[PDB]
Amino acid sequence: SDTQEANDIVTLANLQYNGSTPADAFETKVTNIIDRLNNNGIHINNKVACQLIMRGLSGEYKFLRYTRHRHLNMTVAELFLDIHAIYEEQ
Amino acid sequence: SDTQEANDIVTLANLQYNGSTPADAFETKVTNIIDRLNNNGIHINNKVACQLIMRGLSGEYKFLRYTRHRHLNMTVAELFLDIHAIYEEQQ
Repeated sequence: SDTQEANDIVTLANLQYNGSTPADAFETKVTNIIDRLNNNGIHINNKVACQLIMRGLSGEYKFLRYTRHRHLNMTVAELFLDIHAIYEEQ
Repeated sequence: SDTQEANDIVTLANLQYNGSTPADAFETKVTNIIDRLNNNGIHINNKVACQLIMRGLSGEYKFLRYTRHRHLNMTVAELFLDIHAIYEEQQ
């Protein structure tokens, strides 16, 4: 709609995942936001994307934010493989 | 700073102004965020910028979000002139 970008930016900047939602849904939710913002000329590269996903990653997913440092050049895909790996083990 | 963009995006997406802070400070705060994001290759145009400023605009400033509709092509500068106008009169 007229208000889509500002709604994606606010969703992205206030993400909260602890493993209640399926990882499948949480992934395509975040991936779609990054495509929509990118096609609207708001470029959120893998670094800043991953920073925002890992913020408000909580519960048994918290620890991904501490390793994340040794993980520079980490893609969103790579970060979700981890979120998936953790989810399947619950 | 390695973490600047994600910090500006989170600040911008959670703005709250009711007229406690001087408009001067609230303006340069928001303007700086949009420059810093733009110099980091993240362009927030006037439309999306104004939408995010007007969200969490509250108190005697709320009403700017209801008019804002008839105000298409509205710049951030234009929106702050209003915030300033209201602030000088609260004082």
